[PDB]
Amino acid sequence: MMLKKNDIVEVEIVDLTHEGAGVAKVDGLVFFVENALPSEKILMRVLKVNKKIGFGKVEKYLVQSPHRNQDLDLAYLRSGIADLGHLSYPEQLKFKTKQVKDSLYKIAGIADVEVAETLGMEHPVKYRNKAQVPVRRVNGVLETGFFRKNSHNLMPLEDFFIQDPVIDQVVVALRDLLRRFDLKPYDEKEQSGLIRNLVVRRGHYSGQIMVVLVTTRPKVFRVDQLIEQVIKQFPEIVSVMQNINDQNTNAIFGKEWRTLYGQDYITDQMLGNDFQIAGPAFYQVNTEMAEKLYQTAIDFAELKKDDVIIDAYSGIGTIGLSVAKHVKEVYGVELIPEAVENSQKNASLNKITNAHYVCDTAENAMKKWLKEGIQPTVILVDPPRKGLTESFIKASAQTGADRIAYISCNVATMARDIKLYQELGYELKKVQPVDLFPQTHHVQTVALLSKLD
RNA sequence: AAAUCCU
Ligand SMILES: Nc1ncnc2c1ncn2[C@@H]1O[C@H](CSCC[C@H](N)C(=O)O)[C@@H](O)[C@H]1O
Repeated sequence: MMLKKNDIVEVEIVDLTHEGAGVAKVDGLVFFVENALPSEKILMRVLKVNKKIGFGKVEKYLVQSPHRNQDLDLAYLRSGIADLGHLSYPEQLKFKTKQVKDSLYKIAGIADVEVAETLGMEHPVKYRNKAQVPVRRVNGVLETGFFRKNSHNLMPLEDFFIQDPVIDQVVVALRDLLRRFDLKPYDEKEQSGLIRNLVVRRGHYSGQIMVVLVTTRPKVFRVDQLIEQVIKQFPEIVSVMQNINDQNTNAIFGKEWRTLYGQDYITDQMLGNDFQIAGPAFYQVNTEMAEKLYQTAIDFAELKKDDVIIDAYSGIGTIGLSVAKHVKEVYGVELIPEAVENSQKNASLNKITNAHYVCDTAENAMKKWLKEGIQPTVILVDPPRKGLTESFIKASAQTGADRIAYISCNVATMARDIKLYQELGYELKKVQPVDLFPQTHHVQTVALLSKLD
């Protein structure tokens, strides 16, 4: 047969993609059906027929999965912020464990290495310490909410499910004040309006709140009066920042940062020590599981008093300063000035005078450290989704480091980079996934690579 | 490809 647009066909889902979309096969075409779990009988409406693949919609459910979550509140967030909410939490952990095993095989050619089960939350809800929230006009009303997948169409929402309840109350309180003061929301198509987004970071243990008003222009009309109101409702707001982003882009922040009130940072704890976090600086969104993520990497590293650690992709120096008292030297690198400046202050704040940072790209610092004659025994790395470059992997091999711990939020690039480490004499010993992002497709992973000879 | 969604 020859399928085409708006044809209803009975199919069976036999797999999930890494992003969470159901996979079905009909006449040599791999169809990707949204909101469809494995072993489900459905009438699939064909959306777009392609050369080798296809795309579909569930027109009717004939048989649903035993592992389906019927929660109506999570179903609203499926095409968006909680794209594995419709799968039950035990199976999310099995799914993410499978993704690490499948990716290490398909990319790296590895089938005989320990990938233990994913360490999940006891209560997998209300976890995010940061929350980026766009502001838009919906039916002539200023609304805070979330975009649907593959769009900038704002779905208004108050209860975010996966975010801190206090952050939800702050963004709802900010929404009301933007309505009250009559500040115009940013229209993306028209290129009109002031208030683009709202970023609200809140410490997991401390509870100290930052607010960032992302805007098109520098001038915000009656902002000091608007700031004065949120302090009465939420005294824990130690800082209110302003970011200016005049360009038309999917990216949130522009260049110019300003301090409208109080500090230019919040303070929050991880493990024993305290850490100052700036607005543009990175902070692990799930502090509870990030502590378990670090403690896995720290135990995997098998640290000694005479070890020399490299914490590449430092951020605010959470991993490095957590182990600096238990080792001889700690060397870190971080591209963003605001993050590495926190990192230096965090070392001083916790009486750590052996944490030596540099502001550069990771590959550049490794070339310098290799040239100037540093002798690192352990290499801890925690890059973004894109992962490591070939320069860094080759340079880090030439240092003659005993162990390398790879923390990642994208197994695809991790499996690619591990494949190159195997070519330069580093065997992959252990792997341990940790669920930093419940109710979503994203998988955090730690991986001990140990050297031969 | 840049951060939970944010083509
Ligand atoms: N080429 C590069 N070299 C070094 N750092 C980079 C980089 N590209 C991005 N980064 C930075 O690396 C950081 C990754 S997140 C840092 C994780 C941190 N150690 C923690 O666990 O808290 C970000 O702050 C990002 O700005």
